[PDB]
Amino acid sequence: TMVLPGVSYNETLLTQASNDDPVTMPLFIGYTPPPVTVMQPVSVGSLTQANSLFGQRGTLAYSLRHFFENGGLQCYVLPLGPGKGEPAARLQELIAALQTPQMLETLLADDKTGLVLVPELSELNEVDADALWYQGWQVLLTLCRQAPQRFALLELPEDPASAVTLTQQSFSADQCQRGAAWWPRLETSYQDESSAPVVLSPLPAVAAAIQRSAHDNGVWKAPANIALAKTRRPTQSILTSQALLDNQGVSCNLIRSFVGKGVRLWGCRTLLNEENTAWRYIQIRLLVSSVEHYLSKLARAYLFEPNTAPTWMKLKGQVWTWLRQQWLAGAFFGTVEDEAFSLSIGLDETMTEDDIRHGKMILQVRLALLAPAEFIAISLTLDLRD
Amino acid sequence: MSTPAVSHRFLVNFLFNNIPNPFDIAFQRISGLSRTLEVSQHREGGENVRNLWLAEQVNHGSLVLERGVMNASPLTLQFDRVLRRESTQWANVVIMLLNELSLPVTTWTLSHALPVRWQMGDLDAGSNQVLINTLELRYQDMRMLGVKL
Amino acid sequence: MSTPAVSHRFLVNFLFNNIPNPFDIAFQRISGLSRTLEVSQHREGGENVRNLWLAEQVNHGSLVLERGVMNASPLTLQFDRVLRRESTQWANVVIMLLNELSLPVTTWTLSHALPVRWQMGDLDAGSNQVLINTLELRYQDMRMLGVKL
Amino acid sequence: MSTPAVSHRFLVNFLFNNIPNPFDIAFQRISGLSRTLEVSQHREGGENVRNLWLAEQVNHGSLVLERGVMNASPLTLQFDRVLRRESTQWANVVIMLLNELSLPVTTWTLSHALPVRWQMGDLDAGSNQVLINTLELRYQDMRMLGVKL
Amino acid sequence: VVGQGYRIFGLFDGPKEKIAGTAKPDEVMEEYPTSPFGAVFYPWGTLASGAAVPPSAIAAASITQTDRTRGVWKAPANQAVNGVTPAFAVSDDFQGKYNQGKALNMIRTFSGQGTVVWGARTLEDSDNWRYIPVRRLFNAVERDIQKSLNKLVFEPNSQPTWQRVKAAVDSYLHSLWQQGALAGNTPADAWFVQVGKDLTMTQEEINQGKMIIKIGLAAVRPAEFIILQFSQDIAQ
Repeated sequence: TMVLPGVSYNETLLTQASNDDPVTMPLFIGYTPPPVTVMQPVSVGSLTQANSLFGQRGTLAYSLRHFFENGGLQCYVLPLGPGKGEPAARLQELIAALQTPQMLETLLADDKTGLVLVPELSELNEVDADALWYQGWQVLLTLCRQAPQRFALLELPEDPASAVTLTQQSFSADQCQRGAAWWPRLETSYQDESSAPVVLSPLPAVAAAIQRSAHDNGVWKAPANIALAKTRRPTQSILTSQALLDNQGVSCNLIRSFVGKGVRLWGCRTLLNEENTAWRYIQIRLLVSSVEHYLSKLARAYLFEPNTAPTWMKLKGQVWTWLRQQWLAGAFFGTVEDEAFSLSIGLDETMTEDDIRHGKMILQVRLALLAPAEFIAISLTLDLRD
Repeated sequence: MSTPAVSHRFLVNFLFNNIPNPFDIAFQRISGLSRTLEVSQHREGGENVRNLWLAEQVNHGSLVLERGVMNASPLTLQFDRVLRRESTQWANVVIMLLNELSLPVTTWTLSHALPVRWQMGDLDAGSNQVLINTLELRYQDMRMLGVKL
Repeated sequence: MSTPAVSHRFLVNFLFNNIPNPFDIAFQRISGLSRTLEVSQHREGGENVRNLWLAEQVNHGSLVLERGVMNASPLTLQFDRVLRRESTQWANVVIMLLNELSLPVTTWTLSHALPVRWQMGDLDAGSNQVLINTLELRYQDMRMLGVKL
Repeated sequence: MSTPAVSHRFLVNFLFNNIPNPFDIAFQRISGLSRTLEVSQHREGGENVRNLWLAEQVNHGSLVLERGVMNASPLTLQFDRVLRRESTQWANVVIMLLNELSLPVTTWTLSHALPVRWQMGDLDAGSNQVLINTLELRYQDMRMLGVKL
Repeated sequence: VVGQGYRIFGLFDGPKEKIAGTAKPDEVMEEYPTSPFGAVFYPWGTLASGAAVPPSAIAAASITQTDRTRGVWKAPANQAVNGVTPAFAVSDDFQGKYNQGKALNMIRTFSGQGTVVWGARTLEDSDNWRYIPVRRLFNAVERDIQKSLNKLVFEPNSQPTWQRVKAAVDSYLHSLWQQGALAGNTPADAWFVQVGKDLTMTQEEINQGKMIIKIGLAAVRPAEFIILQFSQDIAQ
């Protein structure tokens, strides 16, 4: 009478809680779509939550739809405000907002994400464009250098000799180490409210391929050889623009399409164009920072302990156990343990008595990592035999 | 030659994933860690005088621990959860001997130890003894360290 | 550190459903409560160096009790009914140690204990001993309480 | 509290159907009467933490008796007939303890006891001992009486 | 009461408002005394019933759980307090400005160890009286010794009484050494007690009723910084 218990119908979202994986968590830093707080990062769960917060049409809204339809697990969005309009002015207030010291108080006091991404620098293609591109990268490459474990996801402009002049620009070695560019911008299958297709940056498709091939295969594998789901084609192929093959700038990653298989990510190699330093190869930078994230989790468990020799060996025994299990899981190179990793805490091994009295506890880890199979050098031998 | 190691000073460190702090618990009677390789004998046709032993599979022993009935530690509260089947969490155990000063001379470093047995001591009216309870763990791997191997 | 618990003071409370009053009976020699988890070892194909223990089923021990031949209590009259198969009633047993003052420091709290065995002591002409009879119960669950776990 | 019962005074009464008079025979070493109920453990599908004990069948022990080689009583003449298979008669046995005065404080009262085993002591040239022979009976039921149960 | 000498330890509060970052650690930390008997603890609480917990109460509830399970000589920091939440997210670039000098002593939450207090330094940055453990250790030593020596007051000021004082302190400090409170691998490196007639007090000072005992003892300093030095090389 008072109540009628029965079967209803509604489209509310139940949601899911905590996907962890802080190292491969993307962070989208576009402008708010036209009641989230103007600065705090917002946990976006499924694609239903991305529409219930941010609508369906925009620039950040299509990048979230292209994130979860490429196999993304969870994303965070850092809003910035209801931007102006006249998009040559939104896109120099975007860079000016990212240079504020209030960006550092939100990225350093975050500890939930690990892939910095601004997908709205793709709008610079419409639009000095070169000046805006270089202080678009270099602002992102310093927010990650400063932060303990963040990786930038960058992109090149479509026009060659504007993407050539960006790679032939000065970036310090410390900064290159942590950030990557994928060149060909993606033509999606989303309508633009008319017959014409929506062209998005490749980077929401990349950040979904990074954290699903780190969830499925492990973060040590590679982010490449991944079929991009809901893309028609990359807007430009490498057979029509032989620029960017000039070996005089930062390493770039190519997104291509094949015949028997679709649009593939076809590279994993950081902005370091150095042949011997193993801080190229994205999965090397993301594996060793996934070991930073856990070994510093059990290090600060033994933090406000005495500096006596028992607590040094309580810490080696826990780190040696964990590193041996990851070697037997396939994460490190080496057919014996002596060439896979090493630990060396001690009083006259790493520390000294002056280091102990200042309250330090210094532990050394050496690692041996795996190399990709980027080139297959087939040979044929006849072997006559009568 | 350097002096051999005596067997009456030892620390044990536990690290569970339920419990946020690593805790250190004093025991009375750590039993002893074995490690067998499990060979098998093959007999060949024409050979009657030598033997042939073929290596198969490394078998690890069990960590049997003894301590008195004292106040509730984070490890007897953890065996209570596992033996009530409320969790199946296991821990990384570090056992180490100590020399005259404080220094760890050998370290045994067990991995994924699972609490499997609780055993209470006897209640006897004329006894004059501390109530000792016996704890027992099965681990997956074992890795001995230190300078006195 | 706080002093460990000795093992010569203990109360036992029984609660049957035949009997309307809960009764408390003094024993000599409560044996000891075990609790095993019964793992099993699996051998994988390519893995020869680590072990793999899989949890199955918690096994509880048995409550063996000893007291002298004294006047007929409500518990020896109850084992007489169960072992004559006139009832199959079982009880909730509470066992607890006592400290110096009176206070229960640990409590063991058995559930659905069933009397299964009576065992009489020896009659010997030169013996100089009290006739002790041995009682034994099988319970379903066990739940330890107290501050000294 | 009343004093417990000691175990060095006991009478045994036998009643066969061959023999017209009930006879009372002094023994040295009555062994002890057990009575087990023989439960069995069942394992249920979804239940991993409790046990399940199911009552089946009461098992009685055996009456083992010891006395010296003395003059031929009506009971050693009766084991001689049963172990020569001339009769298969069995008796109702009454065993009872005695207190300080004369009074029976506990009584055990076996039914249909059958003589099944004779066992002679050792003959040794340097021995200094009485030749003890061991007698053993299997009974059907058992029923304990008395005030000290 | 510190100038009167009562062996206490104060637990103060940080600002209830958000400290900016362009604020300076000198102008923010000027309300607070420069005595080694205090700590400040900035980030306020946001208790699950909506109420606000003062951050001195978060710090005092991690002292109770530490003084049982580890003792007064162990740091009150990494023990987790339940039912509370820090009001603001604090970075470790922010705590580096506020660590040396007057020691703000952050209250930070981590995945796993929920809302620990993160820091154990007092309001002066000296070699002796940094580190809340080694001040609160000596507060417990100096109060348990005077509770033992107040039962020897108004005894005759003579050489048999001085021997009973220094053996009541050696018996207290030997038990304190063998449970990990004192730094030393021998009793001669962990404490000393000293009393005499040409050692610690003069005959003109005996006649005033005075009994000077001097006691030195070494405490265990905690670890505060952990450096993970990493090397790798691909396929080697």
